[PDB]
Amino acid sequence: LAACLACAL
Amino acid sequence: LAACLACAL
Amino acid sequence: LAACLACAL
Amino acid sequence: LAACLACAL
Repeated sequence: LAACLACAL
Repeated sequence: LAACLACAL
Repeated sequence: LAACLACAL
Repeated sequence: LAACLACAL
């Protein structure tokens, strides 16, 4: 989940 | 954007 | 290890 | 890059 937030932004 | 980040975490 | 490879690329 | 992935695995 943390990585995907990161990815998004 | 900024606020979205703050929120998520 | 597997995840390290994934990430790098 | 494609070859080094291949190598790795």
